[PDB]
Amino acid sequence: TTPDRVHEVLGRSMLVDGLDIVLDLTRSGGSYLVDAITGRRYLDMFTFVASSALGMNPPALVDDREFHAELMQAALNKPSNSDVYSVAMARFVETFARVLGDPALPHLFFVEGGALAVENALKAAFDWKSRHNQAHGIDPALGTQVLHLRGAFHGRSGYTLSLTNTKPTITARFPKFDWPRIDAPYMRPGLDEPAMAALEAEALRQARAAFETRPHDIACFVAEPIQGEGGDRHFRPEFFAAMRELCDEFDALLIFDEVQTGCGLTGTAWAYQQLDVAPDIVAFGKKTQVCGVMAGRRVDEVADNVFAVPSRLNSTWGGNLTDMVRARRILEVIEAEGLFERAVQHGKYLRARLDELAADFPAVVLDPRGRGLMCAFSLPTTADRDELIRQLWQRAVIVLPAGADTVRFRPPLTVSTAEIDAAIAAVRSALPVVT
Amino acid sequence: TTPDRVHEVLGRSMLVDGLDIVLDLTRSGGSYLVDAITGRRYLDMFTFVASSALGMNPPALVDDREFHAELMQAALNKPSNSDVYSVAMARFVETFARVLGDPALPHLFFVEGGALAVENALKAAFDWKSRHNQAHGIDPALGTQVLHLRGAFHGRSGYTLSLTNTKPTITARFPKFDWPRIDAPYMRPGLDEPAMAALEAEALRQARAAFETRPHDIACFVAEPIQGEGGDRHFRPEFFAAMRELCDEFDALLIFDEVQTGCGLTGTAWAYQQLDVAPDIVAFGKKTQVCGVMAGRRVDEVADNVFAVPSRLNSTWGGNLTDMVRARRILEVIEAEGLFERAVQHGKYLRARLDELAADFPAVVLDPRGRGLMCAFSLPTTADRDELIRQLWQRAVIVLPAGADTVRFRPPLTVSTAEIDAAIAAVRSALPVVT
Ligand SMILES: *Cc1c(COP(=O)(O)O)cnc(C)c1O
Ligand SMILES: *Cc1c(COP(=O)(O)O)cnc(C)c1O
Repeated sequence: TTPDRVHEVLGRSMLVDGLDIVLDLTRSGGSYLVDAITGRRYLDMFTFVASSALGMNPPALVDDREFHAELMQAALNKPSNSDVYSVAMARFVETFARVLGDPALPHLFFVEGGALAVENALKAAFDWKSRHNQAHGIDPALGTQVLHLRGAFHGRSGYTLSLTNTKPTITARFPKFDWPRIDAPYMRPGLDEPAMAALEAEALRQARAAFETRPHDIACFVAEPIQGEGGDRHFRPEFFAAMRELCDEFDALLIFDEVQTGCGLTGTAWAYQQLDVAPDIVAFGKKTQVCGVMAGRRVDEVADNVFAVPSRLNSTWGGNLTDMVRARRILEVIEAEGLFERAVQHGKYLRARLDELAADFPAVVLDPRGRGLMCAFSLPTTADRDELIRQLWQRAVIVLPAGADTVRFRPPLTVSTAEIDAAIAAVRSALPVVT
Repeated sequence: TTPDRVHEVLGRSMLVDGLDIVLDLTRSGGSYLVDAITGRRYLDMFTFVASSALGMNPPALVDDREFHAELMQAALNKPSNSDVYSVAMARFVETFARVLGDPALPHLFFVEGGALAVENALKAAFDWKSRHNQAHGIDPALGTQVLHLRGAFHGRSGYTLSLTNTKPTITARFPKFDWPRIDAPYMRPGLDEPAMAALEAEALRQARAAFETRPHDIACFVAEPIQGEGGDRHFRPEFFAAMRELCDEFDALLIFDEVQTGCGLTGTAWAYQQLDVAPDIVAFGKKTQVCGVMAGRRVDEVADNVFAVPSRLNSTWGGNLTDMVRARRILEVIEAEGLFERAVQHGKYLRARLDELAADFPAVVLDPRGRGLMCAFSLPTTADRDELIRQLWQRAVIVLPAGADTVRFRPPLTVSTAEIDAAIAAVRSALPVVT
């Protein structure tokens, strides 16, 4: 079948609501997607929903003939890594630990899919709480609830549907656990230190109330360090530091969902490293290709936890071996080329341009914000936001919406300042048209 | 790192409870795994937990230089197939529909992981029931329960943990929905037609009672056509035909979990094709590499079902593109070489040898059984079963346990009769030692 027949062929079997283009797998590269139908190049600030660290066909991978052989060996088959170990697997695991590891979180577990990474973090917590309860004369049937935020997105699986609360479309008509949900005290424009502190105190009150009215039954608090799908909502470190203390007071684990923030986007391996809060468990995915959890801190206080006892966590494959081999090469590039530091510097650049945009269009470009390359701004109404996205598409720039009124930038870690300038130039061209 | 250091490297980060070997990715082939440490060849009746249709490094894939180029193009990157379409993707989808498709089940949806394939089938059903309820003046809050079997294994995710009930280790201390569970009327040795009919009638009574006491609230019945992890338990077609009628009487969907039975193992594309029962939805995975659902029949009666309305089902990647390209080549081999028919004929061979074994060891080899290459027998006690597996391992034959006392065979579709003879020869050698 031919590029111009792709949408037709797929439309016989599936709902085809994606992009108008057909991806050219060979000619795409770096910060550009190529439409196989026209040959038009599209500037990529979307990166497969932030799941591509280096963009398409990175030179370091494409030109590495030794790596080609290793990738081909992995790609021909699909072993169950749960049961059957390989050198390819071990090299990925040791490089993951070296580049992204945290000495407090030594337990690694891999799985296909970001929602399942979050679920395995939850399962670790439910088990830990029940066993901790038991060891202290509390009923082991207690420890089954998850404290979480309004505006959270943690995935579309059985447990994470009880947590995710962004668009009603995602969760409607699906059975859910009644788990406690608190307000998200995110930073907003024109709130001073004491105004922020008061917003945080209210969420903290709600959190405490949940712990006190469901005694011994809350296993964990889970959060995104920056809420992505909910609208690039950033939180002060003070808020998470307070939650860290409150979790310890009630013997509950703190879990960060770094599926979107992780692997260098904010300028450090993990966003939590910049907030100075130590989680007990971190769920990761997207840019890591293989998904999973890192666990430690208080997890180790329960000797028969899910990382110590066989068959408590599992899947058939234990992650995709091809993804492991690709991720390990990507991690080596990140380490070798200092890409976390590049994210810091280019992230400062992108943010400075967004501040400039806000200065030039004060009633239109609202709340420019970001940490590293994870940047966004908002529009007055959702109609303006939707129109801006259409205008950018017409100009061959791909960006994603978030929430009711946000436009988010998700460039690759390898983005150049000229590429950022081109994205900003397109936004400047489009804005007078939307107003 | 070196083959002899693999277990050491992994043991720093993970629980290492898998096989003693290190898989040689290059030298393994067909029905043999090669240990990279010793060079010892292992006869493979395990196939990555039945997830390998052709075994390792099939010649048709390894020798196909055009396919190498296509696989490499897919393997270098990992697009979000949910949003971004490719020729590689469309070719997989059209070949999937051609080789495994059912004209009554035209809606296809793909995802990474077998538990999530089952979950998306459940989500389709919950949505369908709620919308069907609504369209008939019933409260749309109703339609949230799943009728299922004792001994079922449907995965380890948030919804499937409420269904799976084999070993307590899998489900203990994890929150669950209270969903109705009925006895499984599987075939057992020394039960005649009327004895079987009476067992089935009792499960059918329990099913009816569930529908009557939870009115409008059961969205679906889900079953494995042959229960795998629970012990290779086979059901008469009569039982599923009765369940099909009862589902229609109470406006509930029938879903088969073919993750283990599917893609030719029983001798047809799907096990349900041999039971003459039409499901509304089928979940697939393992051998298909990419997982997902096929849906149709009554699903289409609700016009705004989950396959017709954007954003009701989703994941970031929409399945792994590398898996799609590999699966499409595997499907082409199956079709070209008549592998379903080969499974029928070699399955008859394997079963005949197991009958012979039962004749020679009547108090030890119990209940030889199978459909196609999906075959098993049981031992008197779990200690005998565990010992037989150890004895086979010592003889370089890999098989899997199931349930309390079952040994299961999961050979590749390409297994030869000489390879089956070698497996049977090892069982014959080991048996006197276990007795
Ligand atoms: C991407 C996303 C997930 C879900 O990951 P999938 O691979 O789509 O299931 C979970 N949490 C966050 C914060 C996400 O961005
Ligand atoms: C393999 C299995 C699953 C779970 O699939 P995973 O990929 O391990 O999540 C679901 N149902 C059945 C019948 C299975 O055999």
